[PDB]
Amino acid sequence: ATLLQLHFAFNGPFGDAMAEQLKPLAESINQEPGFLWKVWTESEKNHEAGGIYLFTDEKSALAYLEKHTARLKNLGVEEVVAKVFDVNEPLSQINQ
Amino acid sequence: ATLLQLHFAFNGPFGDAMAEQLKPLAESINQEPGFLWKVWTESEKNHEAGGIYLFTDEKSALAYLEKHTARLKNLGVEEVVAKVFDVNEPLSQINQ
Repeated sequence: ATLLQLHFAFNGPFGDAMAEQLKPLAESINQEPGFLWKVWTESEKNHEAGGIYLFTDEKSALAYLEKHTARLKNLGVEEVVAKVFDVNEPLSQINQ
Repeated sequence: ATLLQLHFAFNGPFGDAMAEQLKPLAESINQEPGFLWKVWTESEKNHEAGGIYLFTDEKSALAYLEKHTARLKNLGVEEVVAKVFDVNEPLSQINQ
């Protein structure tokens, strides 16, 4: 599997306000091909947000990354910090 | 719930070789205070490795980060790129 980790400068909303505002966005991610799950990350303290995504394959993950990076611009995000990694299943299974 | 995202330059082992080698390490992590789960990440083509961790609280996450970043020096890992984030539960539940 492929893990996508992303974060970026963000000035809010955070917490329950973020959940309410970005609910539609979250639901749309579920319709993405190859998508398995996502953990939403946020740090009001450091003014940043992002997410950890698990995709079935790298191609699916890269396609989403490019698209989401474009979309993020509509929220005022000019730079996205992201890394694409392979997941080590054996080790991950032990720690889950 | 606090999420820890870490990665760093790495020269190996990778894949099953990594799974066999670090298996003992994965078992000890399960014993760490406040530990919930970890996803092992790796990229042989980019010569990098790391992990995504979930801890019950920030102090537990920060305690482990301090301990782990120090231990990694033994594997030759001089520097580590780390980020500590809060998790948005509502949105994360939608995407799982």
